[PDB]
Amino acid sequence: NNSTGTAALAGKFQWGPAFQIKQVTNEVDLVNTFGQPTAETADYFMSAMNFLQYGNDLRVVRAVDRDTAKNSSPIAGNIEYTISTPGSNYAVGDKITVKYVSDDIETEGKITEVDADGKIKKINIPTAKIIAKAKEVGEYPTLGSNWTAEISSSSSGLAAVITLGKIITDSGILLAEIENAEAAMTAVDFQANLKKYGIPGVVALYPGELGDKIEIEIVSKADYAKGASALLPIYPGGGTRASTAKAVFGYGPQTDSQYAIIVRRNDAIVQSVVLSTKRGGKDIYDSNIYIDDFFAKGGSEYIFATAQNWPEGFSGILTLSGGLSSNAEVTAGDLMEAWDFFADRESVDVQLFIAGSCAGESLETASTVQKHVVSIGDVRQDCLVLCSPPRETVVGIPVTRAVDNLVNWRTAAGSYTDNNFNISSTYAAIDGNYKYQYDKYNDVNRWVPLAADIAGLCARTDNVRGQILNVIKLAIEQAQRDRLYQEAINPVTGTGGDGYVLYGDKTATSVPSPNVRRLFNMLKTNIGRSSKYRLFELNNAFTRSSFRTETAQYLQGNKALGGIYEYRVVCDTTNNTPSVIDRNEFVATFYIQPARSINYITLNFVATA
Repeated sequence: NNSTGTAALAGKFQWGPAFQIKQVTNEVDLVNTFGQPTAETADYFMSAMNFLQYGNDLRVVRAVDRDTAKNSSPIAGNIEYTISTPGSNYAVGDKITVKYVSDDIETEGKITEVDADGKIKKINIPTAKIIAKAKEVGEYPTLGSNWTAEISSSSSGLAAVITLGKIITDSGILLAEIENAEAAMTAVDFQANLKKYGIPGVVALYPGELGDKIEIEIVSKADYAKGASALLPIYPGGGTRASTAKAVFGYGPQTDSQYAIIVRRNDAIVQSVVLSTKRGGKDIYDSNIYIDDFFAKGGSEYIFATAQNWPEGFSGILTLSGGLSSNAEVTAGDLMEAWDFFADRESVDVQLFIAGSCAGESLETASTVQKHVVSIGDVRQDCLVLCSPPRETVVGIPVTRAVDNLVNWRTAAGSYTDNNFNISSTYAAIDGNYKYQYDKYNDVNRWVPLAADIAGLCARTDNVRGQILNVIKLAIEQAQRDRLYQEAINPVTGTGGDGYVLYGDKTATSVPSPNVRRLFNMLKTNIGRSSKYRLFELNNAFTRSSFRTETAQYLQGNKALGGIYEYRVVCDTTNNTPSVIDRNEFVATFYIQPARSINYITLNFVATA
């Protein structure tokens, strides 16, 4: 696609998917998905955004702390409680009252499940009023001490003891990959509370406080006819609110195990569907509308649910809260776990690597992450890991100190002996100051890693250096320049106004000094893909031809278009075995010369056992 400028980016975002290679094409399409730049997200949003300016496709992976990220959920408003002593002879809508020091706060609680003897099995206390009072007096969500719960005075029956804990702030669920999808939705601990507080397993799809804005409305085939009158209750807050189901749906809930779901964010009816808790069941189109499956297959952009422990005939308003994406503390490693999603050509065809995106992070991590990212392109050698310097080193100080710093860092030397970037890959392109952009979102001028940009600037020019788009200032703008070149660092210089790329790129190594790389990288990548063909047929002398003819046609095309010159089909093609009667499997070895360079480079790719 000009050689398939597929970028690759991993970093912290305001919105999941977490640890998923979700692809992104638009700006307004990444905002939709990982959206606004927080002061902890900025350099990654930008990283993407100001790349999609030269960008076709970008593959991203959100780094979440797996230990403390949270998807908003319906659990996360309720209130700890343990039926210390089941009464006897109680019944079901016997009301419960929560007092603050012999003073009534909430009086709409109510026993909700007894057995044959009236033994209290389950209750439901609304927390709207109490968390209020509690916030109001420093006892949030601690609670416990002066907080007490008594029964109606009285229900038919006696003997009971309900004991109040704290306001649950742990949503109790985190969705990352889909291999684990509903397996987290079906964890004893999670599924436990879905029973305890008598609600369905419906959670926000992506870790993040942004999920708190979602509000599911559920109506069953039961309260659907009364769809207008039916006064849906609101969990866990409390109070009720006239249903809307029949006033939004034509095709109503069919079987008794089908439910109307209406998802809202900001009063907006973001999604409207009807699903069933019984496997097999379909709509009038034989579309499997069994909950677990529906969502199991990109069914919904917003939420995720599970038929498990879904209360029968449940109808009500679910209030998602406790949602919590924490970039707060995403450890450096938590980033490397993410990046790893790209470290195998078997799996993801990604041409470029946006890495400087960590420029801002803890100096340490600034270095050690990138350093590692290089060690992914290295071991795979189908890419370009392009990388940029740490803000510390380049933005604040004047150029005098500036360069000293950069060179120390590229070796060890002075201050950055420890957090050095002292590596040397022909795939390593480092990145040479740091850009000063404007942030249309927060509406502020901001420093961002320049690497993110040049990478898109590659998806462009040739296959995968011409002024950059939205810069408004660069950290720096002859001896040093020559020094930076040779160092194989990409500089930006400003002359007479307007800054331009000094040199074409790469942190090159043992190869001739020579754009030339992209030609070769592209050819090698394309040649290997043709390997699928090998499985198709057997290997013979003829197979030498055919494969040879196919690749040759590709190579010749490159020459005709221009890009490769002096390509001799005769002795620039493949024969794995030595020229002899004997032969072996074919490896594609080619000697190709980029148009502007009087040198032929030998590349060998092998398809063999």
